[PDB]
Amino acid sequence: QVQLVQSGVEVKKPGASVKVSCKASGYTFTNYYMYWVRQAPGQGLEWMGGINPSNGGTNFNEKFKNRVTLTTDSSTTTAYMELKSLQFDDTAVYYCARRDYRFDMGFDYWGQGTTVTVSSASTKGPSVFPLAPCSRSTSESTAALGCLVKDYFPEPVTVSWNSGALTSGVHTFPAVLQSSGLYSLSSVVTVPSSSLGTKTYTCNVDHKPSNTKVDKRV
Amino acid sequence: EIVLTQSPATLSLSPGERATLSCRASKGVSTSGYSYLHWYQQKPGQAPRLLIYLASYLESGVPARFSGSGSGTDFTLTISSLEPEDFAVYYCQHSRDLPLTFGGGTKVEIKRTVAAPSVFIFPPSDEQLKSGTASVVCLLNNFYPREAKVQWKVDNALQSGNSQESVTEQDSKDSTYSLSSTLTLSKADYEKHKVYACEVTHQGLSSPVTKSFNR
Amino acid sequence: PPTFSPALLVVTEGDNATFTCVLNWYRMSPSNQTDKLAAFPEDRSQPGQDSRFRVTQLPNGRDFHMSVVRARRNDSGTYLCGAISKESLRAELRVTE
Repeated sequence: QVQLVQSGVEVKKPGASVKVSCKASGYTFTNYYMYWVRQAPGQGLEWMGGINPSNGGTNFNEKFKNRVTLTTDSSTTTAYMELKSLQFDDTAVYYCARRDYRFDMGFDYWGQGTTVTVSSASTKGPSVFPLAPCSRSTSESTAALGCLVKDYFPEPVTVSWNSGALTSGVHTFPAVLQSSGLYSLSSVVTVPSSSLGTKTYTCNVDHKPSNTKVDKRV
Repeated sequence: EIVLTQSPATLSLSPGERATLSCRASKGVSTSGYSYLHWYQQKPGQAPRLLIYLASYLESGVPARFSGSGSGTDFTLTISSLEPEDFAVYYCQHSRDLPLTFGGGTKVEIKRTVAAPSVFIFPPSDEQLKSGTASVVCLLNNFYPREAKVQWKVDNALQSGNSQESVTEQDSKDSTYSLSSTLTLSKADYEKHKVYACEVTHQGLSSPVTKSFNR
Repeated sequence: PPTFSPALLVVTEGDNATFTCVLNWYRMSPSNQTDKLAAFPEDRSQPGQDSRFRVTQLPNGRDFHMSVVRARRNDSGTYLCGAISKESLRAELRVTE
């Protein structure tokens, strides 16, 4: 059924090691070579190594030599990727891709991806602050309000507005990583200025890793 | 070692016009009548998807709308009639030698008539300042092209390196961006000034817009 | 289909061995287990490829040379070549000490 499935998300400290798995199913396992590709957040792709499951031979990008171990298991049709002495720039999405062993006809099939995050930060719930204009109302019909979700680790957060009833014209921005190692993002909404004192507007912020849920209103 | 440089970084057309991408290798990736050059399509948040392999050959299941060509060391991915799904990133990769490398990708976007952003400024919230930090948010909503010079500006001296931008992925119905710049100060350094202005420069504006507040 | 000759080849250890068959060169293991050793053209991205297995091309005649250098005793076994763009019949090699 020609589809690879990778292991769960990983959050490691610098100097630690991570072992990602890639389970193949429904093709002749030893009839395809396995390659590992990674991609740092919002960047291009970087090849790490390749493995031949029939005998265990390996290819290596030299940037990871003696830092990466690629292993295979014919019994469970599962390839592994172990990245040791993790660095901060190793934060990326790690893929496994298969390639025909008869000849290279491209990486036809890829796994869903495993996100690995290397940081010295500890899990922390976000602080939420209102985004409201300094002085409400000129006669311009549409005003903008929102919430600032700041100082949390790690990703991700889910922001909804007014218990999810209001979604028209909502922009929750991609989280950015601050100097402290904590992510921060904003949730924006444009509404009628006429229906500002009339209606009530709340963002509800959920960060399940920290188990923190906070309702804030503007 | 071989590097591939896709030219150029970004294109943008309406769901119909011909799309032509380029992949431009440092050295020769063609040998014995075979070019170790493949093309993948990646939409945000998902694994890449191979379309053309070995320069010319098309991967099964992929529409004939895509076509690969070129040889020796010059290659071109050609898309003729686009659909809404087709707008994404496209990478080329070589297998001529080790290590395997990828192009930086080419992002194809939806070109619209230039739209001007609605600018909004946000002061820090009483809740946040007594925690000891002041965060000022400037919001740009619905604007094309993406290039926007967002300058933070505090009491007629220019702020440098204390802000962060964040650009949405193109929204679906409008395919225009939205941006949010956040400036961070210590609350102490924050209350030693008065006017906090966000100067937005954009093509779809005859002149820059300034949104400000007084503390 | 190509010929892949000789139908069986016997050589001494350390002595080269060559057959005459994209073009792939497999050795056959059990239960339909097959592993490619070399290929024309050379496969660069093949993990752990054994350099002693070469597949030079002759001038012409669609002639090819499947050469295994400095043979080992365990190199003896079951070899065939195929063309991809159909197997060719099974030609053998035994290694003597």
